[PDB]
Amino acid sequence: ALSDLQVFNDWAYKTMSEVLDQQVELFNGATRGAIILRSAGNTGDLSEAAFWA
Amino acid sequence: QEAGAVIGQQLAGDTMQDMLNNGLAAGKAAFTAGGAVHDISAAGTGLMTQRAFNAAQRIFGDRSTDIQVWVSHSSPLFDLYDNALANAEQLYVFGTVNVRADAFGRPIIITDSPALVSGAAETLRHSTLGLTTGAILIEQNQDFDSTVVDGTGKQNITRQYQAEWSYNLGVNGYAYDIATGGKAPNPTALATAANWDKISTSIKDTGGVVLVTK
Amino acid sequence: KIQGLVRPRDPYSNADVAAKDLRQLVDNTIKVASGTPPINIPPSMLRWIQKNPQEAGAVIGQQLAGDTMQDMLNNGLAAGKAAFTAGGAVHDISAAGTGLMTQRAFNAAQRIFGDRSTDIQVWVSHSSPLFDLYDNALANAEQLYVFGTVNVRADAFGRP
Amino acid sequence: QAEWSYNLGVNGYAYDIATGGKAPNPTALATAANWDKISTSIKDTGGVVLVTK
Repeated sequence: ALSDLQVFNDWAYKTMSEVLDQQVELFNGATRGAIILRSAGNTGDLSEAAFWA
Repeated sequence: QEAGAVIGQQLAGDTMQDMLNNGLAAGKAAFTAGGAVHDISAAGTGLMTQRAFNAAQRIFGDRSTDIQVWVSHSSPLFDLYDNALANAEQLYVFGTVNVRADAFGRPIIITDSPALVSGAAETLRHSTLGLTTGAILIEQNQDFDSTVVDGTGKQNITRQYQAEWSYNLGVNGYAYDIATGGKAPNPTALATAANWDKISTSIKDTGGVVLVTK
Repeated sequence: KIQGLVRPRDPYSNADVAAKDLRQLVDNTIKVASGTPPINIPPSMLRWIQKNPQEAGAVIGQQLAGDTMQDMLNNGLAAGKAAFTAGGAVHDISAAGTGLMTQRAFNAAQRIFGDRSTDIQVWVSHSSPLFDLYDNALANAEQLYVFGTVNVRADAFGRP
Repeated sequence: QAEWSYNLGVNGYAYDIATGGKAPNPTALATAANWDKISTSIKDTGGVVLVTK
């Protein structure tokens, strides 16, 4: 019966890309400004800033 | 080329993650070096009736309203949730259990950051850091470089995708110590203490207070 | 998900960096076949008692509908239980405690899902555990349950 | 005589048909080693069992 017949099952290539699981959306409003992400950066391995005491 | 898209979407996720983790680790170290560190590990898992939050709020004496958030890991939250489940102090009810407040109008940020957990089992500790406006500064340098090299000579060509960039990070009221750190610090140097010099004359001027709990 | 996609790349250095591969996981859905033992439905017995032989079929379908639904659900629940255990999504409190605690157990399940604890949507369970939690509500050592609030079906974390 | 069939799938878990069998019995559906953890993160997989005596 079914033994005589041939099954090909079923398969697919959804290729869903597993991504990061940890919540990392904590920037600007998310942290109420506590942790902020600035697209712009600065030159030099260091960025000093002299302010009055 | 299909691999490029998944590489891109994962990259974006991992880049935002890496930046956040490094920021959290550097902030923790800066507060610890600046003396804005409070340890409740001895007093159980801490967050006891959120008195640990109050005890850490004590650090900002005159203006504790500057800190208006509480970044932490998931485990501390469920420890506090378990505390809310058993109101030994009769301060909670069946409804008032799943709360993200420190009883001082500050939301408790929850994130599985490896920069917020240190050690395993008993040595495992949880750092809940409370932050003011503009406490943690992250500035991407936007110096992203991307070249895929197609390795040949083998039976099958195998591309070698490589991507490199940089981002500037800083802590309000704190300054990185290059002598203890380096020109290009790794996450470790950013997380280790003695790598942050306290500049602000008073602690309340600096933004952020870390609360270490079991 | 490629682990360690972001390395602490730093200048003032050119140390060798190991390579990574792109893997593709595969999902799966097994097929379950079910049948019915030959139901002897002779018309003679129905006729003897002055009954429509068709009644035998009517009662067959009536019970079959409920039984088929039960089979699919019970099979689904058993498959889910084993799947979670195999995946490690399992917390034992039988050894560490007794019956069902006052929503203290669901908190441990939140630990399992950590950051994504909110993902959990329901608490499919047996009748006994509920009566155990009902007893816990009726024996609230911690004072957070009143006479009118002890018939709740919530897990104190907004989950039925 | 009545006959029917249906597919069974759990989120983040692949049935080990090799151990479960082409037509797994309800005892194989609950049998261990018949389910394979897929989603690298347990948080990605849907569902968690809480054994309570």
